[PDB]
Formats: sequence, C-alpha cells, structure tokens
Amino acid sequence: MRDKWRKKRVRRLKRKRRKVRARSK
Amino acid sequence: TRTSVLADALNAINNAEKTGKRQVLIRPSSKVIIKFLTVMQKHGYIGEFEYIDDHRSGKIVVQLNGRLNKCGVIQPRFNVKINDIERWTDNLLPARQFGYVILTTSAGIMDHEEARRKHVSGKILGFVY
Amino acid sequence: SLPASFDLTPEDAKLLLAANVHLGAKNVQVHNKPYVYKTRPDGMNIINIGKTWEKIVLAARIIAAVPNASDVAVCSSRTFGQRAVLKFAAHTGATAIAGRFTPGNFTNYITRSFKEPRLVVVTDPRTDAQAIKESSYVNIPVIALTDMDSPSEYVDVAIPCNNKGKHSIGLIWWLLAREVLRLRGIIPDRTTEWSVMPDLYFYRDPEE
Amino acid sequence: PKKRASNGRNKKGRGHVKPVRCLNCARCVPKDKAIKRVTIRNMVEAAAVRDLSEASVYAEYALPKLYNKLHYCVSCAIHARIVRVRSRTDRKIRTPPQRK
Amino acid sequence: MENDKGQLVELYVPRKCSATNRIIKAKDHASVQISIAKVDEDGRAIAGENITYALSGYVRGRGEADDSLNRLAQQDGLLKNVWSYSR
Amino acid sequence: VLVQDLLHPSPATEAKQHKLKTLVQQPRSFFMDVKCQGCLNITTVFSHAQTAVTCDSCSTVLCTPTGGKAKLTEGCSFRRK
Amino acid sequence: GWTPVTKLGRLVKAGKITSVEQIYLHSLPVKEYQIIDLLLPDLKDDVMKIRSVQKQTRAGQRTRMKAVVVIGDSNGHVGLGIKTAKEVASAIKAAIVIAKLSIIPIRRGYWGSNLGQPHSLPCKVTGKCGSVAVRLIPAPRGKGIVASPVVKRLMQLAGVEDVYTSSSGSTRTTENTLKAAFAAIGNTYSFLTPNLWAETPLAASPLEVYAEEAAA
Amino acid sequence: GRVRTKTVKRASKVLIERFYPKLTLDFETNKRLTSEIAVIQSKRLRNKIAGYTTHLMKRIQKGPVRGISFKLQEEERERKDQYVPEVSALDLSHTNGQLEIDADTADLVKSLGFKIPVQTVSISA
Amino acid sequence: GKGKPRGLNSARKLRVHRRNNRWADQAYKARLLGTAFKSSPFGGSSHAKGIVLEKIGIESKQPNSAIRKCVRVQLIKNGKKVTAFVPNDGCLNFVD
RNA sequence: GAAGAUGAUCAGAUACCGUCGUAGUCUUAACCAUAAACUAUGCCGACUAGGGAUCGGUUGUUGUUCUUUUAUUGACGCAAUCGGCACCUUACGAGAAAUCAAAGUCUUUGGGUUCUGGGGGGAGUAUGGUCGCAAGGCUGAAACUUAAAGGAAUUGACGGAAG
Ligand SMILES: [Mg+2]
Ligand SMILES: [Mg+2]
Ligand SMILES: [Mg+2]
Ligand SMILES: [Mg+2]
Ligand SMILES: [Mg+2]
Ligand SMILES: [Mg+2]
Ligand SMILES: [Mg+2]
Ligand SMILES: [Mg+2]
Ligand SMILES: [Mg+2]
Ligand SMILES: [Mg+2]
Ligand SMILES: [Mg+2]
Ligand SMILES: [Mg+2]
Ligand SMILES: [Mg+2]
Ligand SMILES: [Mg+2]
Ligand SMILES: [Mg+2]
Ligand SMILES: [Mg+2]
Ligand SMILES: [Mg+2]
Ligand SMILES: [Mg+2]
Ligand SMILES: [Mg+2]
Ligand SMILES: [Mg+2]
Ligand SMILES: [Zn+2]
Ligand SMILES: [Zn+2]
Repeated sequence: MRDKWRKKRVRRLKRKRRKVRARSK
Repeated sequence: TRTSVLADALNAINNAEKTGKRQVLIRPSSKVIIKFLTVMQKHGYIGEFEYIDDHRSGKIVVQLNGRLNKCGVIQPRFNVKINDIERWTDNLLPARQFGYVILTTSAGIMDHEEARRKHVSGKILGFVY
Repeated sequence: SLPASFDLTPEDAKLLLAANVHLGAKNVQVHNKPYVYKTRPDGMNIINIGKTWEKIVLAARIIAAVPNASDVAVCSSRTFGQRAVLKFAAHTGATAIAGRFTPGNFTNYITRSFKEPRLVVVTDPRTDAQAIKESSYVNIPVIALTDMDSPSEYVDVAIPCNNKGKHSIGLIWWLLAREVLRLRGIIPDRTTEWSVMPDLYFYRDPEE
Repeated sequence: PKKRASNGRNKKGRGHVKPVRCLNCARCVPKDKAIKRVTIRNMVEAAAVRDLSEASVYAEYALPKLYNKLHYCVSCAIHARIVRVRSRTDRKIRTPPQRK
Repeated sequence: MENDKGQLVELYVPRKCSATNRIIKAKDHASVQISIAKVDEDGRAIAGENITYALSGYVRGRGEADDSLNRLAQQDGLLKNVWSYSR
Repeated sequence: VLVQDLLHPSPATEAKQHKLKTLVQQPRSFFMDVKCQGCLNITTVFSHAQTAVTCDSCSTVLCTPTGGKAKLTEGCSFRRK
Repeated sequence: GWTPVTKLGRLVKAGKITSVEQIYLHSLPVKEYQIIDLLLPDLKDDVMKIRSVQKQTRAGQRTRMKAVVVIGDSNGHVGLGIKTAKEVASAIKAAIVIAKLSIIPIRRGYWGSNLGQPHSLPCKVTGKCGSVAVRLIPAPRGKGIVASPVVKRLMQLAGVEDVYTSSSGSTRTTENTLKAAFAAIGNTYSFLTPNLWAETPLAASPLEVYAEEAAA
Repeated sequence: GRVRTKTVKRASKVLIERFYPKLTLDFETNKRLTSEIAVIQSKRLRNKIAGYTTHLMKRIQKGPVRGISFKLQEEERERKDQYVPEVSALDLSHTNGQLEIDADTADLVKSLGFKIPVQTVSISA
Repeated sequence: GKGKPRGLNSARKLRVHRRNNRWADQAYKARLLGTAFKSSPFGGSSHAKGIVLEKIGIESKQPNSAIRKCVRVQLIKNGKKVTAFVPNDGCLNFVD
C-alpha cells in the first residue's frame, strides 16, 4: 500500500495502544 | 579557511603539470614551500623557480620540465621513526629505485634517502616522483 | 635560419590586402588571439598578415618535406575552396578531396577512396570537421586555414586567414602552391613571376 | 532518474513562488512552472470583418483586439496539445517553435 | 633501463612529446610527428633533411598544438616574431 | 597557453586586472592638487575621498563623496601628484 | 596469399620492417593481422570466457556468442580481443584476429636490484574499465603472479614473472577485469621514470624512409 | 509507378563507366549493344537496362551527372576549366592604383616595412 | 577532506566514531549483545541433545513439492522446543 | 472549502463530476517543530576550460536620445573589472550510467572540519526517557523472517500518450 497511508494506519494503531494501556495507567 | 599552504602549493603544481603547462604561480610562499621545492629542484623534478616579494607572505613562480608525475603532502605530519620510513616509502612511492619521501627532521628538510645517510628522522612532510 | 628573400614582399601584401585576407571574424577564440593585430571598431578583427605570411611559408615547408607529392591530401567541403584544392592538386601533385568527405576514408580500409595521406591540408576546420576528426585516428598531421572563430582541436599548423571569403581562399591556396613549387625548384627562384594567375584558384559560379 | 536539469520549472536562486490556477481545471500550479501563452486575437473572425465594417457608422474604425494571457498546468497543456512529448535530445531545445 | 652488467634490457625506448615531454604511447593515434624541411640559401628545400617535432595526442586534443609549434619553430629559427613569450 | 611569462605580464593586460589580482597588489587611487576657482592654494585631496573637503582659505567644498572617486565641484581643477 | 591493403602491410610483406618495436616507436596503426603474424610468429592465445548475450525481439530472444581471447608471446607483448558472433567458433576466430591487432609492448622492470633479466613491473600501474580497477605492484623474484586466474593468465602471456595484484569493484565481470588489467599492463610504457628522462632524437618514420616501397 | 530498381540502375551505370565510347543516345542501338556487352539472363531485364542506360546517356549530354565517371568526363573537364581573365580582379588596377583598406588596417601596413599608397575608408559602424 | 578528521590529535574522535559505527555490523552486534547466549535455542553451543516429542512432516516451499520429514524435539539443557530435520531416505523410521 | 448533506455515474461507489456547506481559510496573544523543508548535492579554503548573456557596484570611453541651450542631466552604446542568480559547448577529468566546471584535482589513494549509512523486511514498530494541552516530536531496539530488494541503462511488448 501507499507509504503515506501505511504511516496513517500505524498512527491510528499507536493511538489505540496508548488508550488501552491508560485503562490500568 | 587556508590551513596548509604547502598543500595548496603542491596541488597547484600538480594541476599545472597535468595540463602540460610549463609554469605555475604559487601563493602564498613560505620557508617550508621553498625548501620543499629545493629538494624537488635538486632531483630535477622542477626547473628554476622564482620568489616574488610583495611585502606579504609572497608569491612563487615555478618552471616545470614535464618530469614530475605527482607531488603531494601528507596531512597530518605524522611522526616517523627510522624504522617507519620503510613502511612510508612502500605505500607512497611507485618503485624502490626512484621517488622520494620528504621529511622534516631537526637536521633540516630532506628526502628519505638523505635522511638514511645521516641517520636522522622527523615528521613526514610529503612525497615526489 | 632563413634568407631575407622569404620575407613578405610588398607585392604579396597588396595581394593579401586586396583579397580581404586580413578580415577576421567578430568573435575570436582564445587560441587565435596571437594572430589578431587589432579589432576594427565595427567589430571585425584585423589579421596580422605578417604572421599569416610566415605560417604559409612554414606550412609550404612541411608540404615540401613529404617525399611522395600524392601523400599530401588537400580538402575542401566549402564550395568556395573546391576549385582551389583541385587546382592545387594539379600544380603540386597532391591528392585533392573536393566536396563531400566520405566518413571512413582514413579508417575504413575497404572503402573505395580509402587513402593514407601523410599530411592533410584543410580549407576550414569547421566545415571539414570530419576530415580533421579521422586524421586524429591514424596519426595524420593537419594543416588548416583557420579564421579567428575556427576551432583549433587536432590542428597542428594554423594559417590565420579569412575562410569565408571568395578571394581569400583562392589566394591562400594559390600562395601555398607557389611556395611548394618554389621550394621544390619548379619555379626557378623567388623573384620570377609565376605563370599561373590568382584568378585561377578562384571559385566560379555556374553562370560565367 | 532526473528527467530535466531544471526540474520542469524555472526556479533558481529562489525559495518559493506563488501559485496560479490552470485556466482549464483551476489547479494550483507554481507561476514559474505554468505553461503561459500570450494571445492577441481579433475580436471579430475574418469572415465577419467585412459585413461588420459595412454596418459601421464610422468611416475607418479599427476593430479592437482581444488580449489574453493563458495559464495551464502540465496536464491541461499536454492534453490540449499546447505542448507535446519530445524526444530525449529534443527536450533541451528551448527556443520558440518555428511556426510564425 | 639496463641490468647489472650494463646491457640495455629495454626494448622500445619510446618517444616524448616536444611540447609537454609526455611519453607518446604505442597506441596514441592522435599523436603526430611534424617534419619540416631545411631550406638552403637558394630558397630550395634540401632533400631528405628535416626539422622534426612530435606532439602527443593530448596536446593536439586540447587545441594547443598550433601554439606549441609556433614556440618550438621560433626557437629553432623556423619562424620570426610570430610567438610571444609574454601574453 | 602552455608556455607563458608569468613574471612579466603584458603591461596592457596588467592594467586591466583587479588591484588585488596583479603580481604585487597596488592601489589605483592617487592624490591630487586641487585649485579652487576663488584663489590659488595647494590642497592635497584623495581621489577617492569620503569627506566633503574644504580648502583652508575659503570655506568652499572641493569634492563630494560618491560610490567611487570623489566628484570635484565646478571651477575646481586638479593635478595628480 | 595475402595482398596487403595498407602502407604498413606492404612494408612488412617486404623486409622493410622486421620488428614490432618499429611499429610501436611511431604509434603506427595496425589494421591487418597478417602484420602481427609475420612480426610475432610465436603467439599463444587463450579463450578466457565465452558468454551468450540475448536481444529480445517480437518472436523471441536472439542469442549471440561473445568470446574473450588473450594473445601473447610471453616475452613482453600481449593483446586482448572481444568479439560477438552467432557461433562460438566464429566468435573465437574473430576475437583472435582483433586480439592480434591490439598487441602492445609492456615494460618489464626490476624489484630491487637489476641482477639478471627484468622479471616484474618497473612501477605500480592501474587500469580501470567499468567499475573494475586492477592494480599491479612490482614483486620480488620469489612470488609468482599473485593474481586471480583471469588476470594471472594475462600476466603469463605478457611475460611477467613476479607481480602483486589487487582488484576492486565487480571483478566477476570478466570482460571489465581483463580490459582493466590490459590497460594497467600497457601503462608501463606511459609512466615516465628517471631512466627515461634522457632526450632521444626523433628518427624518421619507416613510412618515410621507405615511401616508394609503401606506395602501391 | 515506374521506378527502376538498383539491379538495373547500378548495372546500367557500370556500362557507361566501361563502354561510353561505344554507347549512343538511341535505345535500339543500345539494346543491341548491351546484348553483346553483358550476359543478361532475360530479355525483359535487357530492355530495362538498355532503356535506363539510354536515359543516363541522354542526361550526360545535357551536363555532368553525379556518380558516373567514365574516363572522359574529367579529361574533357581538366582543360575545360582553364578560364582566366586578362585583368586580375585582384590587381590594384580596378581602383585608382592603390588599396582601399581601412585606416585601422593601414597601421598594420605601417607596422610592416611597407610603403603602399592607400585611400583609407572609415566605416566606423 | 573526506568527511573524517585528520588532525594528529584527533585519535579520540576517530576511535569513538569507529566504535559507534561497528554496531551497524550485525556480526559484531550479535557478539557483544550475547544474542546467542540469550536468544539462541542452543545457547551458543554447536550441538544439543533433546527428547523427540512427535514426528511431523513439513511441506517444502515453492517451487519444490515434497514432505520434509522432521521431528519436534524438546532440548534437555533449557526445555526449549525446536524442529529438527531427519536427513536421508527413510531415516525417519530410525527415530521414535 | 476537510467533515457532513445532497444530484448524477456505476454492479456497487458514502470516489472522481454537480449544488450546498461546518471546522478551516484572515488577524491578535500563545503552542506545535514537521514537508519530495529538494539542488534529493554539508560548511570553509585552493587550483583546473572555453563562451555569450544577465543583476548590483566601480572605473575608462560614443554617427545615440534627452536636460535645456550645453555642460556637472539621465538613458542607451562600447570596454574592463569585482561580487551574485544562472546558462551554452567540450570532456583534460569523473562516474555503474543517467550525467557532472563539479559529482574534477580520488589505488599516482592525506587542505580543515561536522553530520549520516552498512542486504531486504519486522520498523521508525515495542519499551524506557524526554518535550507537548493534545495531535504528536526527538531518542530508539530485539525476537523473528528472507535471496534478494534496489540503481542506471538496453532490446522488445504494451498504453484508454503524441506524430
Ligand atoms: Mg519516471
Ligand atoms: Mg520549498
Ligand atoms: Mg569485492
Ligand atoms: Mg540505524
Ligand atoms: Mg451518492
Ligand atoms: Mg462527500
Ligand atoms: Mg461553495
Ligand atoms: Mg486558528
Ligand atoms: Mg525529516
Ligand atoms: Mg525541488
Ligand atoms: Mg534531505
Ligand atoms: Mg552543517
Ligand atoms: Mg569550493
Ligand atoms: Mg553592470
Ligand atoms: Mg571513465
Ligand atoms: Mg553542463
Ligand atoms: Mg550544476
Ligand atoms: Mg539493514
Ligand atoms: Mg529460490
Ligand atoms: Mg529502473
Ligand atoms: Zn492537474
Ligand atoms: Zn578655496
């Protein structure tokens, strides 16, 4: 896939990782 | 800036010799440049050279005779022991029968062959062949 | 050195000046600067015809050194020089190459007119670029009639003259022919008037 | 590889050039890169310059011209054949085409 | 080049360019050898008696051959006041 | 040009060079003897003067500074020293 | 029955020119391989590599054979020829011809003392072709040809006994390696050494002293 | 079209370079002549060759043709181009008897050891 | 000037720069990180004994088509489980 | 005019196209610190080749126009020069080539100095730190996996590209 969209997908996936870890702080 | 006037002098000679010119202008001059040229002149790699006084560092005009293959400096001026001269001549000179490594020793600026005759060593300064 | 009889005579200087030989191109390359005497205020460069004369004698002296006269090849792609080189070959015995120069004449040894000249004389380095280019493949020295804008690559002897003049080309070729014959002894001495007239060697239009 | 030494534009000794919109599609194109044509056309086609001259109330009235400067992006210009694909060696030629 | 006993073990001592002193290689086909006839006091070319110069293909390629002949011929008397040392 | 006299450049070409690009750099400026029209009193003025120089006798400006050489006022004659 | 078509060929068919050094002294171009056969009778060739190159066409590949041949007499003369042909045999036969036409002299010198015949190179030399740079260093009398089998064969056919070698780049490109080594070995007569500083008079060309025998 | 091919164009001009004196401007004579000069396998090719040789012959009589040299074209031409006028058009007799060189050039003449009369012309443009 | 210091007193800069840049060499990096000690199933040893867990056939990769007959082995020294190919025609019958 | 809403097209189009449209687009106070932030070309210094243009300054000079009638008017023209933005030709030279007056003076390897890379992926990911209001920035692995990935060019084939 396009590198720009591959980058956007990972940013959205990193965003999810941060929110999930925050549950237990 | 200008960090080595000897490198500039020898680079100018090399560029003039490669293009077939029989003369080259060197600026600035210095004692090390003149004594380096005297060693080259003594072995016939250059002709007569001329010092121009301008109440400054000075200028030099060198006559080239087409025998010079390459002259260059070694930066930095490494300390050279007598037992290390063999390694330098192997790396820098085209053969064991001609070419010279120029050293600055406390006995003066001289080629590696003269340095072996009087058994002195100093810092490496350049080469010519 | 050379006898004083080889100096530029007043008669030849009149011929050279009447033929506009001294008119050099507007723009001069760095290699032709020594041949320029002064730039005329319109822009034309005046050719030092004293130097032009000496190069002619030097060039003619090189031609005279070739043992076989046929080994000298005289070339001209310009229409203004085709008659001159053809007449030059007739008088001197050289081998004329008028008009188109077939690429490969010096390098391709199976072509029809494959020649091996010991010397190539060129009317113009620009329009005879092919002849000059191939000479640099088989160790052939080149003598060229050069203007002030003419390139000097692979040209050994340059005769400074006006390449773009109808009378300039014929006169220079006529002058070389006279000196080559003078050196060979065909013309008895340097004072005898030559039978050939500079009108011969001049290009003629199809009208006449 | 690099197709043009000029990068397809005319920006040297400059940081940024403000854009222009293609006449045909309104695409933002840098002013130096846009294909620009200056057109001076007769306002009346040559067929109608006669009958319109007869209907004029003025003896010897000159018809005004139509002055326009057109800006095209690369896609607008190539499609409309304003510029064409040239060979590798013919690309370097930047003198105006010998048509007029 | 010679051995210890003195015999010239060198084959082909090569020519050198008259202008730049470079060695003219065996396959340098742009190199030429100009031969210029000697002229006696009668204005006649002396048969088989020449002034000879050699130019490397490098000098000819740079367009410096013409100016080199002017200098070389002037030193040998083949020319007068055509080449100037100072430019 | 492969052979050339670098120590003796042609004085014609030597004069076209930049003042720092000769064999030995030398200024192209000079000093002048300025005669104001009112009186006759030698006043040495630099050719490239940056000051509006006035002669001692009469308080008249001799030259006005410019980008290069100073411009002498009308009626003022100079002679190079 | 060989009828020469060049001035040089006629002078070699007659006994006017008897060695290749007269050819080399005046940089005369050689265009007839029969000249080399007459002047260097004892030549040995070697097919160093044979390769198949293909040109894609509408119907399919058009395969041709490329041969690399090294010629030499093991006594200071060596040549290199590369030719492409439809068949291997014709490619090799034609590559031998142009290998002969390219034969050059090399300078053998001494490592250290000049006792005996020259055995090595007189100086360090380098040649480059493509990305391959081949450097040849003079070596003492013991070491043989310290080189890869491709370059070693070129050294043997040239008559070099003792030499160090070092290559850089894509040395597996055999054609570029041989061309670089061939350029390096030919540079021995291009490097000015102090024993060559003496000026030698310019002799007349053999095409000049024998102008009539080379006429036609 | 009636464009002759190379097998007839080059074979016909070999005849001219080889048998020009025996040729003529008549096709009928040329047709019979080429049957005894060349071995032609077919009559149709013989007529084509002779028909183009006649055309080339008819064209040589109107002037010199390019590409055909028959050992008499230049022999007639070597002494044909011998024209030289009685006045040299370069001799300084068309003028009053002195050069019309520009004054700037006259300095070059003065620099050389020459005393040549001159009417200087100063275009100065 | 080739982008590296040349001064006679610049040995520290040259020594540190080489030390920093050898970490890009995976052979050097694996040796100092001790990856064989930490990550390798054998722990850096040339050989390792184990107990056969099961005989498993593994399909070869394209374009080959075969059943490579391996075993699942649990190493005695560390308890790790690895797959080991059993070479030669019919040597799987020697392994139980 | 992102979003959103809508009319078309389409097999489907919450896409291209059309009509509206909110943030935004502008500005003031603060943040953010990233771009194909590109000449994909670090900075300083020297040298090596020809040419014509052009911008700024300076210096000498016209069959030129103009102040004003002329100068000390200005413009223009012709020459030099220093600095720039570039360009054209050649290739001594470099390069894998495309190409390059630097990407040259590099196995004939050394003018000074900073930064960066070490097969392709995993991955600019995980983790720790630190900066940020956030978005995110900076620093930054490993396990594992893989024989190529890639650069420039050649011939062909194809193109809803041109002639
Ligand atoms: Mg592309
Ligand atoms: Mg930008
Ligand atoms: Mg390797
Ligand atoms: Mg990294
Ligand atoms: Mg919809
Ligand atoms: Mg929508
Ligand atoms: Mg709207
Ligand atoms: Mg806002
Ligand atoms: Mg970035
Ligand atoms: Mg850009
Ligand atoms: Mg970047
Ligand atoms: Mg920096
Ligand atoms: Mg620089
Ligand atoms: Mg200006
Ligand atoms: Mg190269
Ligand atoms: Mg360029
Ligand atoms: Mg550039
Ligand atoms: Mg990696
Ligand atoms: Mg595989
Ligand atoms: Mg590609
Ligand atoms: Zn667009
Ligand atoms: Zn006063």
